[PDB]
Amino acid sequence: DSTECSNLLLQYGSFCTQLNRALTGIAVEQDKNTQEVFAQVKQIYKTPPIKDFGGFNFSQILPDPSKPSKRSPIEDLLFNKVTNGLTVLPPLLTDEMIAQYTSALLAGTITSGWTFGAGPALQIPFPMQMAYRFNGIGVTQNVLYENQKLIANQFNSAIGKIQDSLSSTP
Amino acid sequence: FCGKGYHLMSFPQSAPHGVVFLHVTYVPAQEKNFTTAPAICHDGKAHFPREGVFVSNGTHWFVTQRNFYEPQIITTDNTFVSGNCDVVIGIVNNTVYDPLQPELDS
Amino acid sequence: YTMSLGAENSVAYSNNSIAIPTNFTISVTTEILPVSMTKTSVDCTMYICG
Ligand SMILES: *[C@@H]1O[C@H](CO)[C@@H](O[C@@H]2O[C@H](CO)[C@@H](O)[C@H](O)[C@H]2NC(C)=O)[C@H](O)[C@H]1NC(C)=O
Ligand SMILES: *[C@@H]1O[C@H](CO)[C@@H](O[C@@H]2O[C@H](CO)[C@@H](O)[C@H](O)[C@H]2NC(C)=O)[C@H](O)[C@H]1NC(C)=O
Ligand SMILES: *[C@@H]1O[C@H](CO)[C@@H](O[C@@H]2O[C@H](CO)[C@@H](O)[C@H](O)[C@H]2NC(C)=O)[C@H](O)[C@H]1NC(C)=O
Ligand SMILES: *[C@@H]1O[C@H](CO)[C@@H](O[C@@H]2O[C@H](CO)[C@@H](O)[C@H](O)[C@H]2NC(C)=O)[C@H](O)[C@H]1NC(C)=O
Ligand SMILES: *[C@@H]1O[C@H](CO)[C@@H](O[C@@H]2O[C@H](CO)[C@@H](O)[C@H](O)[C@H]2NC(C)=O)[C@H](O)[C@H]1NC(C)=O
Ligand SMILES: *[C@@H]1O[C@H](CO)[C@@H](O)[C@H](O)[C@H]1NC(C)=O
Repeated sequence: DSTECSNLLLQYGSFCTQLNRALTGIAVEQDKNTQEVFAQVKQIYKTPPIKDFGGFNFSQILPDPSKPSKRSPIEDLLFNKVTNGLTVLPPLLTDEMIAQYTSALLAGTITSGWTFGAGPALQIPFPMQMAYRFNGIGVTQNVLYENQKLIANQFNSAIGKIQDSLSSTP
Repeated sequence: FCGKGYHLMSFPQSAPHGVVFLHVTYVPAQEKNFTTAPAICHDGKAHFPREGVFVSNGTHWFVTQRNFYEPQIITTDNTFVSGNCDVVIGIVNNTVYDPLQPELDS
Repeated sequence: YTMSLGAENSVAYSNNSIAIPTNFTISVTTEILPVSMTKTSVDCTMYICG
């Protein structure tokens, strides 16, 4: 609040304008980064009420209806595990809207595979989608269909191990 | 990476201090519902599409390419046999045509 | 107002139904990327002292 200090500071020119402009550029760049990463779909996709995906369990990654934050158990664990003229500007996208974007992406990739990323979301059964992914890596569809229960069990076990590993590693 | 949709090709254009890429991409449109199955059960054998997907318009079963609707008759030439019908969950019963059958029939 | 993230779309998922495209659109999109800047050189002695 010193007037004499500000009068002497005016002798140095537009340094303050440069610093404010650089900080403003960084601040808008952070919002642009969040838009680029999370806002890649213009449709908010939702999962069907019946979670019949041929044995595949997505409860640890889909949003929990019981939680007010509408986050997944994994996302909730992730948020729990992260802890004089200065101002902190809030982010343009809040955490619930970012979670909503991730939920839309999860619903699109579960119910439609890769179709929603290239155009309209085309529904496909999840085992058939997994078979398509198997064909992408050079394994025949029959292998997926014959061992579907084993593949679903392995996927569920791996997702649980991911949650345990995140909860158990500082 | 090269536009929204399935990328076909791209064109470069010079710009002042920059480049403009015209990305020509393929976007699917006018989608239609069909009833689908993982495999076709015929003669105690499970048939799976070589490159397409089994679809049904309500009464008849066909095999089509995944990114464009082009129904074709389910034959031995566009399907492959692996195992019986007891393992695959959701296998349906339909006939599988054989192109060689009229040749020895005549 | 509070922003709307996107138009709502519920995909009609079921265990035995698929959606197959019957047509296509050839879409051309623009992507602008900067390549270079203006090449500037400053005579340090002339700038500071003339
Ligand atoms: C999917 O996985 C979740 C989590 O493993 C299962 O939820 C469990 O259900 C059992 C039995 O109902 C409970 O004893 C556990 O406490 C539940 N776990 C959690 C984290 O809630 C769920 O049953 C699985 N299957 C489906 C169809 O959702
Ligand atoms: C599903 O497609 C098949 C093949 O186009 C349809 O079968 C044809 O139906 C027409 C209408 O009566 C007949 O004139 C053709 O001779 C049929 N073809 C064959 C090979 O049988 C079938 O009707 C379609 N089903 C529905 C519900 O539209
Ligand atoms: C598809 O065809 C198979 C084989 O014809 C059917 O399996 C038969 O089902 C009957 C009644 O359930 C049994 O008595 C036979 O012994 C079964 N045969 C075999 C080889 O398993 C099957 O039920 C048919 N499915 C549909 C939906 O029509
Ligand atoms: C495929 O079938 C589904 C279910 O019959 C259609 O989804 C319905 O679309 C209408 C019109 O928008 C909605 O009012 C219903 O609520 C939808 N139902 C469900 C369960 O989502 C879908 O539109 C059909 N697709 C095509 C291309 O005809
Ligand atoms: C596929 O979509 C194209 C549009 O790109 C359709 O072409 C149009 O057809 C209508 C009706 O015949 C004409 O009035 C338009 O002028 C056509 N547009 C162009 C750009 O040619 C085409 O008919 C559609 N095909 C199917 C099978 O639905
Ligand atoms: C789909 O689920 C129904 C029960 O709602 C079941 O009767 C049917 O066999 C299932 N089909 C497949 C292909 O899993």
